Amino acid sequence: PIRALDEGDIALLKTYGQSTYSRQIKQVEDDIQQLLKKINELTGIKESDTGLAPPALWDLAADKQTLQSEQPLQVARCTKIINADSEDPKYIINVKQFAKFVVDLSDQVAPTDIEEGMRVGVDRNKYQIHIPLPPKIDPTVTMMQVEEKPDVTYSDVGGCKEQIEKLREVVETPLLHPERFVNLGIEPPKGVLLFGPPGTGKTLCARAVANRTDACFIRVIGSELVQKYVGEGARMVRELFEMARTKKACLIFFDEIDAIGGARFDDGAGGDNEVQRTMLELINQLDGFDPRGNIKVLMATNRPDTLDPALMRPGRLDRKIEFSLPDLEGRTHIFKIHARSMSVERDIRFELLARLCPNSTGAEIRSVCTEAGMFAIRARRKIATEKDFLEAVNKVIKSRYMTYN
Amino acid sequence: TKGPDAASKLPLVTPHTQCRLKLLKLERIKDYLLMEEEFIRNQEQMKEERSKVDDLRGTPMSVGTLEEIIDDNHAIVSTSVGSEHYVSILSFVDKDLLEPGCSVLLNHKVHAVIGVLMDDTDPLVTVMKVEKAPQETYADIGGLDNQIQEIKESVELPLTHPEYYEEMGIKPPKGVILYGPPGTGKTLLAKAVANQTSATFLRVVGSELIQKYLGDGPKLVRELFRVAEEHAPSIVFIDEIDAIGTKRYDSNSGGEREIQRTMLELLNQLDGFDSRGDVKVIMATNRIETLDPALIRPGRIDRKIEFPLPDEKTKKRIFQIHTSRMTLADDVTLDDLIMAKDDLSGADIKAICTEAGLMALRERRMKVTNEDFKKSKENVLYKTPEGLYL
Amino acid sequence: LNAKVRLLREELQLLQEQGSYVGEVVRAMDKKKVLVKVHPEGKFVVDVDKN
Amino acid sequence: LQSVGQIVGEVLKQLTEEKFIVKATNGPRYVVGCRRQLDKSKLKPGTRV
Amino acid sequence: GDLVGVNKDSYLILETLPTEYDSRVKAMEVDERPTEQYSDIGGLDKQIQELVEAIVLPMNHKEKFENLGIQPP
Ligand SMILES: Nc1ncnc2c1ncn2[C@@H]1O[C@H](COP(=O)(O)OP(=O)(O)OP(=O)(O)O)[C@@H](O)[C@H]1O
Ligand SMILES: Nc1ncnc2c1ncn2[C@@H]1O[C@H](COP(=O)(O)OP(=O)(O)OP(=O)(O)O)[C@@H](O)[C@H]1O
Ligand SMILES: [Mg+2]
Ligand SMILES: [Mg+2]
Repeated sequence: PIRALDEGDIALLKTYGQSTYSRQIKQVEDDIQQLLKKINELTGIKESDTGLAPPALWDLAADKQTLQSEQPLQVARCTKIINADSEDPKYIINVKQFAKFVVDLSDQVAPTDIEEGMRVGVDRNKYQIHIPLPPKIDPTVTMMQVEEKPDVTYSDVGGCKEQIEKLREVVETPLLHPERFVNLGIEPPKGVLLFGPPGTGKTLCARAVANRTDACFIRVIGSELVQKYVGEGARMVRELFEMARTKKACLIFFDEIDAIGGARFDDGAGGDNEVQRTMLELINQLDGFDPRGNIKVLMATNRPDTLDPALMRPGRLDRKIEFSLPDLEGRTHIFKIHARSMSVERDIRFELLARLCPNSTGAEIRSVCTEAGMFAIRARRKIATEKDFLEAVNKVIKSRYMTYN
Repeated sequence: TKGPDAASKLPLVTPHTQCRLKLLKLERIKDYLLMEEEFIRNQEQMKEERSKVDDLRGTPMSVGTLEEIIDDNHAIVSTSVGSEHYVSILSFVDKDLLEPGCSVLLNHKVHAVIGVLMDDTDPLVTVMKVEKAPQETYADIGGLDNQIQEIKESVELPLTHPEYYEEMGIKPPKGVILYGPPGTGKTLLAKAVANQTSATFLRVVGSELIQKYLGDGPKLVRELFRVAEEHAPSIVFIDEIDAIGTKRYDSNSGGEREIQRTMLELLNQLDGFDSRGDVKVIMATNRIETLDPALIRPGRIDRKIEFPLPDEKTKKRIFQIHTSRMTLADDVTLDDLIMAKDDLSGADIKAICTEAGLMALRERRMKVTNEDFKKSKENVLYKTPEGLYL
Repeated sequence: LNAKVRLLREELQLLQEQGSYVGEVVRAMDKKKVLVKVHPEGKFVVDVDKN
Repeated sequence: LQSVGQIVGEVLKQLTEEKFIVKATNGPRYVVGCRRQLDKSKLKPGTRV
Repeated sequence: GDLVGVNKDSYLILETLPTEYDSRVKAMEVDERPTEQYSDIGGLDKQIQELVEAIVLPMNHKEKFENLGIQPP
């Protein structure tokens, strides 16, 4: 009992209930769309900045720099000088990803400054050496290091006194005052694992460490250590620890190390043994058949129960520190720190607010202060009041206890 | 500091009805477009050293990863096949702009540094930009006044009036999570933000940052936030984030560990060691309870916005909005559908309107009616024992 | 017969002409230039022809 | 000094008497002819050539 | 299995090469011998004694092992 629209039904519904302007509107909209397409087509495509310098800094005749000094020397690592056979050196080279070769020098004005593994330059057709090069630096690991100190001090970390003291001891006192440790005959811990509920001042304490320390600080991107090409992650961690050893006093800061390696149980993880392998290399570097030098490690993690026991062992992570939820004094101090810069009344009870926010983290308290300011803004008021802070607490901490009176 | 990318969008013709005023407005848009087209045509119709410099530049220029720049005219580059060469740098290159890892350009044959190509953004992350702007303004969102206010305070006020916050030393929220049942405006309130924002909008779906190989998901997340930080202000909208971000349990498989690694990379980008620019994140979720606390943390997600099923007045707003463009008859009182205390999302209400229109068309009538709306309500909605309480 | 012979000769020429690579266009940067990645080796910026 | 080495490969498919599919180790797959005196039936799928 | 230099084009075995060791394999050896003690490991006297036997004794007193018919694992 439901007819189907015929030719006439459709030819009348498109022509009977109809505005006398509908056709013109439709045509004009289609024209606008087509014109937009055509305009985008004509002016489309910008000029992708290619890196050209401003004119008058260039130097033509560089076609001669391209025809002379032409040799686009490949880089090779002399892995064996074949004993030099006294005369007739007959060096060996290890052009990576390409081949091994037996070659000689060519116009090498210092045939003695060749060594083994010196990263020589080698021509394309005849593989004679032309010029040595300095050792590889691995730009990824090179930029892993922190250069600009973050603007966080040991005064914006409120509610963490014992943890700050332990971290300061382990990470700074062996660096700035070795006299006490050598006097007492105690080798201070070399390795700290900061663990606690998400958001308690772990990375904030790491930032404060980075700001205070006068020593190499290496923030390790947990994603940069995982790659394709099995063995690449292990190679990167090896080179990272090599550079750390090169530096006089180094402070590595593996953040969210739960990414790089938990338990080693593979079972169905046959495809995830590469991460376990790089974690094993990290373990070896942290403590193995070799002194580690003046390298101190920081390791931040919310969940230090998925981690490998071989990594959590107190020969690699020696001073495990827990960032617990701050007590009432800590919460009051965090409120004071975070509301120092806020435009607030002069009689707000931050002790009361710390009481109102139990089992709350420093990030939670920061959010409370921000929402108090936001409530003040949402009323055209310049000074956030105790009422606004209480509203912010109610909105952030919680979002009936009539049995607990 | 390349600058906002924005999203070009034409004006909006206020009268939705088919009348001469709408025709005049559309004709004005069209005539301006025609003048622009003819102006471009006339520019190109009325229109040496750099040409020869480009001729000297290689014809099929290759792209290689610079590594350990040396001297002032010689650097080591990579061929993107693992091999690396001790190449020279022509004077054409900028210099003082090459950095290790930068995807420099190399002459095809002689292999000399001749360009820098500082636009090596991956296609996977260039596609996820917003160049159009969906035509879903805030006037298409019935109700949700509090949710709209929250998101405006988070991603609009900090760009339109950046004096309120500096006037009290407060940093506005950098992260919002829109959580709620299946269909309540969670995606409309990102579409409206994209429509009304001057910032670079970046659509993403949590099921898209996951990649096949090892270490590629984290790399994609890092690249996404790198581009989102180069373009500023920018908003990154991760729809259905519970694709990646679910609770971080102790994995036994390898793919699960890689997915959690991607999630940790996202966490570090949201709130990590170093810093975060003016990139604001909006995640969307159906089931928030299953998300990891470290992700829902109120340093990465300052605001959490629930989108509950609409109440009566909001439902009336939805019906008004979705029947506005409909030739509603005078026999229809959109109150019987409102009052029924049944779970009705805005999506359900729109489906009800569409099905009522289809019922009218089936009955051969172009004007909907109350019986049509009743039938549509009955036939659209698909989905405690009696007397157990009371 | 002339048409048949010419067809065969032209087929011979066009088939003994060298092949061609296939690449994916990353971005049509600049006019007359196109950044294209050719599998499996690296990506070049090709100078597109006038056709 | 004038003895250019060969390339080791494996037979795969045994096409017509004069055609053999051979995969070169660490290399592509060709269709190749067989030397006249080499004699046949000693090149079965998997045979090294 | 032997390292021989070979002509690039004809691939003809030219003069042979004695031996090749990677830089990492050369570094893969103790330069500065560690030295603390045996007494510096407590508790596992049984394990240390067993390892000392099964490693050192075959190395130094090798002859007596085959004299008595012992296989030094
Ligand atoms: N004890 C504290 N004192 C002051 N501010 C704090 C404290 N704890 C947290 N905060 C605030 O919280 C944020 C710091 O969070 P942080 O990066 O330390 O978290 P986290 O514990 O490393 O968390 P996760 O690793 O789970 O992301 C900043 O807003 C900081 O102001
Ligand atoms: N408050 C609302 N006002 C207007 N339309 C609404 C509203 N809520 C939902 N809709 C309608 O719902 C449909 C799409 O809903 P939307 O994309 O916002 O849902 P969602 O919350 O993202 O859902 P999901 O969890 O399934 O992705 C559109 O028809 C939109 O008009
Ligand atoms: Mg952290
Ligand atoms: Mg959605």
